[PDB]
Amino acid sequence: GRSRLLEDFRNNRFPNLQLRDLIGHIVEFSQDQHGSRFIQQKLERATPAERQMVFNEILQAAYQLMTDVFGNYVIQKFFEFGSLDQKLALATRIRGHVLPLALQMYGCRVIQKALESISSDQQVISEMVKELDGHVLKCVKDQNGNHVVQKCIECVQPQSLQFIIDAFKGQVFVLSTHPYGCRVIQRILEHCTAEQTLPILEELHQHTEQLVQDQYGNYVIQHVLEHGRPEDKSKIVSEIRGKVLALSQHKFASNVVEKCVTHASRAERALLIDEVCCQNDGPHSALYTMMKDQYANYVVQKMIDMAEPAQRKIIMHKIRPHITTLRKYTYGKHILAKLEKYY
RNA sequence: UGUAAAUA
Repeated sequence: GRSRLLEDFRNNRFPNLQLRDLIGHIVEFSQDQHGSRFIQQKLERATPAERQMVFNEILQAAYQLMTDVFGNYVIQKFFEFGSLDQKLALATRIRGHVLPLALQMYGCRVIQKALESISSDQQVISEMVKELDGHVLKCVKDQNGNHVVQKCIECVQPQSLQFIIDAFKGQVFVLSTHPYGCRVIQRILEHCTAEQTLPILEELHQHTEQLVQDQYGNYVIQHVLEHGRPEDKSKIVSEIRGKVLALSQHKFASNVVEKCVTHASRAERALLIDEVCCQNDGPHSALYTMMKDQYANYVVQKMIDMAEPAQRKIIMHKIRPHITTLRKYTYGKHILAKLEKYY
C-alpha cells in the first residue's frame, strides 16, 4: 500500500525533500518511478553516511529491487557510487540467482553493472560467472541474457571462460548468423586467448562461403579480416577469390570483399583486382557491371584506392569511355569523381 | 549511393 509520504511526494508537497527524510521508506520509493529518480539524483550528491543509510535499507530488499522496473536503477547507482564493501554485499544478493536475473529485463542490467563495477579477481564475479555454466546457449539467444554473456567476456579473465568456448563447439556457424550470437562470437575473438579461439576460427573458415553472404555472419568474417592473424585473413581471402564479381554485387558480402581488398597482402590484393580489371569471361566487362551496381561500386572504389599504379591505369582506361553511361546511374557518381581527378 | 542486440 502506498504510504502517505509517497503520495505526498508524488503530489509535489515536499519540493525540497532530502534523502534523510526517506528513512524507512527507501524501498517503497525505489519501486516508484518518481521516487526512484529522486533517490538516483540524491545519491550523486549524498554524503557517505547518507549513502549508507540508503544502502542499509536497499540491501534488505535487494533482490526485489533488482527485478523491479524502477528499483533496478537504484541498485545500479550503488554499483556506480558505492564503496567496494557495498558492491560486494549487493553482488552477494545476485549470487545464487544469476540465471533468472540474466534472463530478466531489469535483472540483466544489474548483473552487467556489477560486472563493470566489481574487480574480476573478487570471488563473487567468479562464482557469478560460473552460474552460467550449462546455460550459455540459452543466454546467448535470449534478448537479455546475450548482453550478460558479452559483458562476462568483456570483463572477466579469459581462462575462466573456457565453459563458454566449449559451449560453442559445433555451433559457431549457426550462432554467427544469429543477431546476438554474432556479437557474442566477436567478443570471444577480441578477448579470449589464441588457444581458445583456435576452434572458433576453425568453424568460421569451414563455413566462410555461407557466412559472407549472411546478414549477421558477414560481420563476423569482417572482424577476422580487420583484427585477426594474417593466416586467417589469407584463408578468408582464398574463399573470395573466384567469386569477386558475384559477391561484390551482394548487399552483405560486398562489405566482406572490401575488407579483403583492404587487408590482403599486396600479392593477394593484386589477384583480387586482376579478377575484375584484367580478365575475360563473357560478353561483358566485369568492371563495367560493378561500376554501376548499387553495392559493387563501393568495391570498385576500394580497388582504385588500393591498386598499384599499373593496375590503376588499366581500371581507369576501362572506365574512361563509360562516362556517359555512369552519368545516368546514381551509383557511378563517386567512381566518376575519381576518374575526373585522375585524368 | 549499401547491412548489426534487451529497461522508466
